[PDB]
Amino acid sequence: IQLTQSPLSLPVSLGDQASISCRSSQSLVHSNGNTYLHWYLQKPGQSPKLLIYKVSNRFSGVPDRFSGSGSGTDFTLKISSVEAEDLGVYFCSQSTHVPTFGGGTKLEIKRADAAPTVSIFPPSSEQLTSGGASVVCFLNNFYPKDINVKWKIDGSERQNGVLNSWTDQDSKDSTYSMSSTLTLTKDEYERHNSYTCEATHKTSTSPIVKSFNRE
Amino acid sequence: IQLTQSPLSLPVSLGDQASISCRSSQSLVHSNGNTYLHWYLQKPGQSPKLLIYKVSNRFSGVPDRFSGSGSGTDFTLKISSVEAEDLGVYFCSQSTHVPTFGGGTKLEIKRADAAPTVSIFPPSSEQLTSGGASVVCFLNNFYPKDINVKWKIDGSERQNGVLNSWTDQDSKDSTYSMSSTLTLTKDEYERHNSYTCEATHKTSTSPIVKSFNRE
Amino acid sequence: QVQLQQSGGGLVQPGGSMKIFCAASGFTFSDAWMDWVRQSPEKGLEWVAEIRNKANNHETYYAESVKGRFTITRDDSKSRMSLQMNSLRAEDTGIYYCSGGKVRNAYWGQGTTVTVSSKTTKAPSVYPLAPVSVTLGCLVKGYFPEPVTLTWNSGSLSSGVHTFPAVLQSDLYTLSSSVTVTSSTWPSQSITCNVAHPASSTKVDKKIEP
Amino acid sequence: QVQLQQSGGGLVQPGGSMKIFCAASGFTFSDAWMDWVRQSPEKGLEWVAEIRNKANNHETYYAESVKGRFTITRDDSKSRMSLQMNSLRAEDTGIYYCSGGKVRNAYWGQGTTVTVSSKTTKAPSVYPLAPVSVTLGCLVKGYFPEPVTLTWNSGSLSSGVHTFPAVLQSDLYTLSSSVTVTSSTWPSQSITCNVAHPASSTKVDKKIEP
Ligand SMILES: CC(=O)N[C@@H]1[C@@H](O)[C@@H](O)[C@@H](CO)O[C@@H]1O
Ligand SMILES: CC(=O)N[C@@H]1[C@@H](O)[C@@H](O)[C@@H](CO)O[C@@H]1O
Ligand SMILES: [Mg+2]
Ligand SMILES: [Mg+2]
Ligand SMILES: [Mg+2]
Ligand SMILES: [Mg+2]
Ligand SMILES: [Mg+2]
Ligand SMILES: [Zn+2]
Ligand SMILES: [Zn+2]
Ligand SMILES: [Zn+2]
Ligand SMILES: [Zn+2]
Ligand SMILES: [Zn+2]
Repeated sequence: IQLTQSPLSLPVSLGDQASISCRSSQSLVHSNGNTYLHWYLQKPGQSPKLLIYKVSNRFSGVPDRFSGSGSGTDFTLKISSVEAEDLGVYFCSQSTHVPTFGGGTKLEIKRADAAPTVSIFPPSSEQLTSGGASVVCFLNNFYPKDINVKWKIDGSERQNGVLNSWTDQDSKDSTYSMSSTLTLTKDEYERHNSYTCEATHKTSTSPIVKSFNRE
Repeated sequence: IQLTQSPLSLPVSLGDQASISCRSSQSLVHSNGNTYLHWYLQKPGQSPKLLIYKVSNRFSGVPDRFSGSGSGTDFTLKISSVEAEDLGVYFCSQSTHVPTFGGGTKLEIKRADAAPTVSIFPPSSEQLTSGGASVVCFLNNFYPKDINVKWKIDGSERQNGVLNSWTDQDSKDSTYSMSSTLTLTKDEYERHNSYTCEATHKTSTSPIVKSFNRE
Repeated sequence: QVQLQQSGGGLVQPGGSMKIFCAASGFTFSDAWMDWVRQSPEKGLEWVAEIRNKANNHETYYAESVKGRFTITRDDSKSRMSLQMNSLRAEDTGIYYCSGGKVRNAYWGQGTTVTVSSKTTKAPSVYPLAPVSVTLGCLVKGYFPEPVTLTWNSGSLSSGVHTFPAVLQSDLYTLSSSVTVTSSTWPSQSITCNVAHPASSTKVDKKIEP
Repeated sequence: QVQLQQSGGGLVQPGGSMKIFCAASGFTFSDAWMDWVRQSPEKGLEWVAEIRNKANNHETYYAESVKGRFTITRDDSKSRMSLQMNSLRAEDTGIYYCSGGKVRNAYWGQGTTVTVSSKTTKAPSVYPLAPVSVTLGCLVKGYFPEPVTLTWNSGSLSSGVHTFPAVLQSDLYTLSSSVTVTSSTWPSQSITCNVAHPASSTKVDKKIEP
């Protein structure tokens, strides 16, 4: 049996209510009358944590803000008065038959818009003294999570050899961070001298530019 | 110095390989160059028998199916083509410092799966004539090892006064046997007439039941 | 306090074997229904195996994908259970979680990483990132497999820190961390990047020099 | 053929004393590093004491928990060693093995049981278990201390026998055994249970009558 979750993502303002749905391909009603449906929350960097079992039974420790409902093949998790710590991926699961999970629903917290603090770093002497070259760019504490990063070498865009990494939403301030690493051969790196990390974000009308020149 | 042995239980099929670890809280290497780590096997009903000494040296009479390896604080016993005669509890030990032992690993031979043969026995004339009453139930040659025995007197369950005992795994057929003894006072025994031994085992959706009627 | 701590994970070659364990405390183990659940980019959360109550004869059930290859085990008196894996495949790779309780799946451990590889284990190169208030960095490049632990000033420096999830490319991982302090703080006070990579027994300190 | 036979164990009251012995043959005793090792459900196997080579002048060492209470001694001319135990505690209870060889711990005896008590030694009651192909039983009830020896037709009948380990309840052991034969065997051929309990000096034979 498959369980389908919607929506894939869910933006919500603090204090507001949120609603998730998870659908089974078969009825979850066991022959013994009970419906074995679970809701979990997986906060960033942590394992899943049981919220609700048997459809609407709130597990020990779970705030009454979380409530389960539904029957047959249709179930819903409601969160009223969303706190920032609520963010993460929500999962439903059925153990009426052989255990299966939903694909999860990521809850995102709405906030006021924040420009990224951008910082660029040339390869370290240590790395260079090993025949390698990595240019690194941090784009920290921004919102919304949509951001476009370009690497420009001598004005010309480079997409090969880029490694991007995002942090999950930080419940502390509800922002996002990002790291972009441009890796080149030592010889290629020394063939140019202008290096640029370029971010396009809602918070700025023009590209947010951070550059350095070699020598 | 502690010798941490993993795992506690090791189910392996005939012919397959089994691997056992024991780990020391300190290096087992002695300042003289030698590492004094032993492996033992304790078959059911017998004393520990040395398999390997000094990390990898087989003792006389030990087949080279058994091999030891490792160094410093990390050591491994390997058994290829596991034979049923291999079943039992394996121990490591070190005598580099004050001698200590691992907590052992029980090698269990995998096999098909068998339902128990159940036999119930009324109190003997001899016991009754002395004022005592014991009802006995044998569950023989079953696999796997977990099993539930419920005693019913006149349809009602009776859990106080029950004595249970399991044999070790039998290397002849790789099964387990169990004895359950319900002890009542004689008067209490003669106040009822239906006595039931109820065996719930993996091998059947319903219990194997055995009973007798006084009179 | 309820605690589920996994252990024994790591790197294995395809066709290889591995044993992982779960140590339980803070609840009556024998009463608890236990599970192994694994997580991966593909497949997401997928149930692996279960071992039931003693009341329920420690009955075991396996996902069909691991049936015959994985053996689940438990010792109630030791409050311990294990997953002993054989003939491991690339898709067995994932984060393995120990889960259990009187209520099924009530508790979950931190998880242990199971990675079936062929790739060889490599120590990371640790590069200091000095700036061109002030933001410093640490680049951790070319290690296999996961995980590494990165810290700043042995943990003493935690606020203003952003550490990013490792990313794999050509059999190698790279990791980065940034820390933002005030100009009055550095280079006046030394700031040093600490990285451990158990798989290859590496611990590296890199001081951020102007 | 190397042989090690322990003896002299048994039941003693807490605070009591006891001496156990090991007799050896099949090897040059004076060349042998000898040990005493005990085993119990709790603690498992613990090294107790050692006594070294003649070459090492019979130097002796003790586990810290028995230091001062136990004395290990040997006589090479008699291929014999002994362990004198004073002020025994409940946790001194277990199976004591004699062990030794040119190679340390190469050989192990059958062990001898040391049980420190308070509980009173008690003769068992032996009851024949006749059936309601065919399975017969023998119940050995209310004895102390261990062990008893149970045999069928004096050990003639070994195939199809299941002897279950004594279980202790309220200072008293019960032991049982079953034997399964073919219908054409019994009751035509007699089958009898033989039980010995040295501690109380009882030898009894119970014939299973239809
Ligand atoms: C209602 C219930 O307990 N169902 C269980 C299911 O959870 C799972 O344990 C399966 C074996 O994997 O057996 C049952 O079908
Ligand atoms: C290598 C060696 O001889 N080690 C012995 C150890 O075996 C044990 O005899 C102990 C005294 O109990 O002394 C030494 O540490
Ligand atoms: Mg309320
Ligand atoms: Mg409320
Ligand atoms: Mg200690
Ligand atoms: Mg048998
Ligand atoms: Mg449940
Ligand atoms: Zn260098
Ligand atoms: Zn210690
Ligand atoms: Zn009654
Ligand atoms: Zn079990
Ligand atoms: Zn040795």
